[PDB]
Amino acid sequence: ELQEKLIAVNRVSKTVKGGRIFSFTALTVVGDGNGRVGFGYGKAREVPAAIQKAMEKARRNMINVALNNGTLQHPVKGVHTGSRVFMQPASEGTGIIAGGAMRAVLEVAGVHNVLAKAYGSTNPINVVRATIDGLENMNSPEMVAAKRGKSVEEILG
Amino acid sequence: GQKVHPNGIRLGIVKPWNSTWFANTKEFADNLDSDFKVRQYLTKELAKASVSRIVIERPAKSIRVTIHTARPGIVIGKKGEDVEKLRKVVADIAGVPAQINIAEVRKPELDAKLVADSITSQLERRVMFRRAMKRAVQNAMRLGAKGIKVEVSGRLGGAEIARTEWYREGRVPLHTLRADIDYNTSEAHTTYGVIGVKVWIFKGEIL
Amino acid sequence: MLKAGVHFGHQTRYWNPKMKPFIFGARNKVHIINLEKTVPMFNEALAELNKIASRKGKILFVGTKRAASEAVKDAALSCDQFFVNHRWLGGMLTNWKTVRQSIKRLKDLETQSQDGTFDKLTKKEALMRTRELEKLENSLGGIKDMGGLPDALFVIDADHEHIAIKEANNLGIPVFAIVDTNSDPDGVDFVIPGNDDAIRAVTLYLGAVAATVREGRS
RNA sequence: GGGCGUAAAGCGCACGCAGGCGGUUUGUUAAGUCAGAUGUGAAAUCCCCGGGCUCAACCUGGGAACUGCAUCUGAUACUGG
RNA sequence: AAGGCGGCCCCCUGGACGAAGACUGACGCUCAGGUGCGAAAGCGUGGGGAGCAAACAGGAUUAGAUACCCUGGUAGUCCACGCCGUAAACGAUGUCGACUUGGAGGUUGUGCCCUUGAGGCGUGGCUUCCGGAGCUAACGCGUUAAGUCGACCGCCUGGGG
RNA sequence: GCUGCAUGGCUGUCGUCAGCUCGUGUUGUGAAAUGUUGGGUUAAGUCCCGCAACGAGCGCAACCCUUAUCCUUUGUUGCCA
RNA sequence: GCGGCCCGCCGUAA
Repeated sequence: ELQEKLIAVNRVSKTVKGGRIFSFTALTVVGDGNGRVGFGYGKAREVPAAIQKAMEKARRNMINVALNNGTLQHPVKGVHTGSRVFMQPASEGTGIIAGGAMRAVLEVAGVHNVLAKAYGSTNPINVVRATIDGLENMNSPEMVAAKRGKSVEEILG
Repeated sequence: GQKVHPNGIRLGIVKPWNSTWFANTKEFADNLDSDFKVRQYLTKELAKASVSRIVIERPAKSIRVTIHTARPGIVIGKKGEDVEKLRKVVADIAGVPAQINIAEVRKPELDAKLVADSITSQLERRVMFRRAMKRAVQNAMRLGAKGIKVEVSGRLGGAEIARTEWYREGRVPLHTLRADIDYNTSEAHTTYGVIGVKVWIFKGEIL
Repeated sequence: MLKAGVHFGHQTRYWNPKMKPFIFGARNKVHIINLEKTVPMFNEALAELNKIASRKGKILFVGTKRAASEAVKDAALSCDQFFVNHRWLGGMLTNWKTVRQSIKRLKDLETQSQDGTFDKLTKKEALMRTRELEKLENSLGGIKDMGGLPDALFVIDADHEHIAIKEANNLGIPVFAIVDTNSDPDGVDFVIPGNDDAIRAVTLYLGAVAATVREGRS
């Protein structure tokens, strides 16, 4: 049932007394298509080994987010070492217009309408943190109403 | 050139010879030549069969040949007509009368010679080598063995230097004389030169 | 309770500032623990352990400090529980799959041990096998016959055994450590303030827990 | 809607005029600010609701927009006198 | 304030801090252009000259040695009165104000208690070293912030040229 | 006949030197680290103790040949108390 | 505790 995506693969070296030895890294994302998503990162000497090793690593690491009809009501931003990510709700009919790994993350998450945009550096590994960046730090109406000791209908009004 | 031949170093301890007979100086050369001729002819003829090992023994006025195989039906035919033709040809090659025997290979995934030329045959049909190596290793580990190592070397499609790869899991001790190591090689001719294949199988340590 | 059968913190210069709510007035150069807020949550933790043992939770005991060693090994193996006595290995929980092989080797060797020299009289091999059995039993004696992944852990010293606490937090298992003035409440823990190196204190600690667990089965 | 310890970037250090920014009540003023109203802000172009050329480019009807300026009336929480 | 300031004594003179009490009543912060103060070297006029020492002269070393090493040695280093206005002038961190978990010291005041003793409780100023959350590309900073904020000023826009 | 710089196979050397890696688990955004480091020993990553590591593989050692001491069997073409 | 000893043509593994 779980849907998986592959983001990027690259070759990585290391120097020893006899020369250089090479290895590969894989970055994958996994989501349920409803609001739960995770990511994993693996290393190996051969590409399929790293590909498979990232998968279950992503599977064990999962979080849940609360969306609303395919998005939420928060223009939210998230930051990491060198990435700034901006996402905001889209009305309807639009898609997942977004540059790189943000596309895959928002697709596996379950979102169908968003207006994302990325600033700063754009290496895949840091920008994938867009999940942890702002997705789970989003607030739904009922939770805000409960936390503020109020009712939802007058929270909206 | 660093490794001693695994089969040669164990011929006196835990391994038998392939040719067993006694002779003097006057007949050594021609005995060896006749054995070479018959072995080469049999290997050529039974290429479509699954031949593993040929053992030649010389009774006083005769020659005895035993063939190990995994598909004895094809070698032995509907009736014994094909073995009769082979016996006639062998008795032609070596003047003394000949008698033929057939052996049976129970587990073809062992006995590295068969694995090696199977991999070469796969390579001739233009298949990715990694799949073949992994397939053979998994089969051998599944049928029960404490170790196996395979390797391929040569022009693997690219023009750059012949690259070498090898996979191994389990135990393959080469410095222990007590070990039962079965080793054989093969080669495959393609459109880009020849490719070498070597296989080690660890059947089990012998006291 | 009322016997005040527990000592108090070490010193006012070796103390974690996170323990300000639990601290009492310090007089003799050393910190004093407020006992007025140690009974209720202690009883709550006892009730929690009781309901877990009624659910055959397979509680686990730790606390290697050369003082609680014999005490925890006596409290365990008494009702129905297991214990760790020496050299908590890094990865008993996060890497349990590998420790299963060590348990299996121990089982094989203890089966062979009862008739050890009969199989072979080469004394060197028998000697080294017995030596390795001794080396292996201390680190796995209390855990050999347990199913795997217990449902609760009781810890004597919090900061001294932080590796076990981190493993439990990673796995997601409730823990019941005892926190002193030089430790800090970090994991999801039923906190029991009080001294942890006083023999009377630790004995009072384990007696109630052992009695509660042995009652929980019935 | 960016930066200045080491990537480019804090004057060698002070005093100080013009400028920029003001701790707290009370009372007045309505300058800033806010709400209405009126006069203007050409037509054409853009947008919306329509119509006619076999449809479309094309032409046309009505409406919003023209973020502004001035004048009058009112409000007094926050800046200013 | 910065550059910086060390034998002892006298004369003239500036700033900081603490205790208690009284007084005036927002009199404040920052500051383009302007003004002042700035190590060493260097310049002008007049003195002084022990040691040290650019330039310079010999002796070595070296393939060569206009250097490092050795023997000498002038300007200069010192004083008075004027110029010059630059330094890795560096905490490579601009000036004010407010808020935010802790330990171990140094130095200088003051209150109380037996003031017994090198005692015990506090309470101000200025300075070293570890380290939490947080921040940071990382190194690290961490109540004397590179943390959370406000006011004003000065600077940056690929490397050479 | 040309191409060992298109290859297989087979050799030399560092060097009979004692090292070289992997699975799982943790630490770091990452290249990676940890284990393999630390105390004592050995010809030796040979071993004990300690330690967020827990175990494995190729290596080391041992199994092979020959030489040094005795005991059974056999006694020619070999030996003579 | 201090005597001396300089250089290495142009491009070029995936």
